[PDB]
Amino acid sequence: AQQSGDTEQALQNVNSFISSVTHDDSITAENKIKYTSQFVVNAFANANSTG
Amino acid sequence: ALASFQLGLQNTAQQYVNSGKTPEEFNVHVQQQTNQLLQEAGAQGLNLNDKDWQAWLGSVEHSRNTANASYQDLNLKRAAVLQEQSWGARGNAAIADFVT
Amino acid sequence: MIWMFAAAAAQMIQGGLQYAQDAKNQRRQADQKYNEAVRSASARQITEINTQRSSVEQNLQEVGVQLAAAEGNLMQNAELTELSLDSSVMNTVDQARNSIRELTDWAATGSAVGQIGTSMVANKL
Amino acid sequence: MIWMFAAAAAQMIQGGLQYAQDAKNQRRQKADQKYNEAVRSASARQITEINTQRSVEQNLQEVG
Amino acid sequence: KTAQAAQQTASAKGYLEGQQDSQQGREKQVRNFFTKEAYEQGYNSASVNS
Repeated sequence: AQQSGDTEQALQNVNSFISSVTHDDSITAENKIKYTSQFVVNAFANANSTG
Repeated sequence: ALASFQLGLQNTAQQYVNSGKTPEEFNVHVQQQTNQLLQEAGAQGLNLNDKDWQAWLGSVEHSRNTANASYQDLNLKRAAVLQEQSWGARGNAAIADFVT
Repeated sequence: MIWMFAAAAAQMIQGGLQYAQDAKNQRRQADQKYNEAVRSASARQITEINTQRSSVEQNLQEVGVQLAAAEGNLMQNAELTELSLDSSVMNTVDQARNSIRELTDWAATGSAVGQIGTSMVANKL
Repeated sequence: MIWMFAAAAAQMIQGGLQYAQDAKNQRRQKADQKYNEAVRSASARQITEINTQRSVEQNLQEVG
Repeated sequence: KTAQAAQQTASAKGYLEGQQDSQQGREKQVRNFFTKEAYEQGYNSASVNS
């Protein structure tokens, strides 16, 4: 998304996965925390600019 | 299935850009691909409008918006590249004729 | 202890005896000329025989292949952007981008999206 | 700092082991092996069959 | 089962199609329109010059 210069779409994409993970009922709380933490940490490693 | 579709659309975007297909052929392909997934989702669950399926639809929407956005910018870059190359080619012949 | 190496010793006895038998077998031999031809011929036949003999579980493979393709695509595209300071393309393109986008504080946008992140679809309907 | 080279050392461990293990194999053995390599020339011959057999872009090539 | 599934899939399709009519959806169409006019003339210029 950001390769085209549109950060808002990237934020929407991140939120879509975060909210999809949050509302699932087939996994336990610790797995919900683990997946969210891993995805959030991995997201920072791919930013290509200070903005 | 959702993960495969998400990557498939993005991968097909550049393949269509490289062949110079018109936007209509991309839009019809996008609609046809979305229809199959939507129909398949009718058996893999009730699709009852609860929180999880609402989130699923929300992700599906952006999965299309992102590719629709990228398709324009790819062609925008390609047109400028081709214009620069054509302008260089036009300038070579002027020097050729001047020397001749 | 001395009695916990008995199994190892018993198994190692057999190694020495074989090592001695090979020496005698080779010393009792010009039959090597006949012996070599057998292997020289059998190798070709063996090689010829070998030459003659020569849901979810699908979506996962499709996902893997498409992911590899997407990574490859993002590569070979990042390279052109790397040259932005020199090309003047991605400058002529940035001009058009800015001209079309005019029809900021980044931190403000993130908070605005986050404040309603996990209820967008619920609010829309 | 010692801890910067941990990954490099871990990758370099593997090279030493198989360098010694390959040498041990040769001491434990030969004519039959040579024959197979010669037969491999057939694959080169088989690959030799294919080998033996061997609107702006158009304007740009013509211009060149 | 099929009767209920059909209504749900139709509603999903309708939501997907109607989402692009509200605000923040129309302005996206304006951006697409101008972008189309941008490279469509560079292509013509390149074709003529070549």
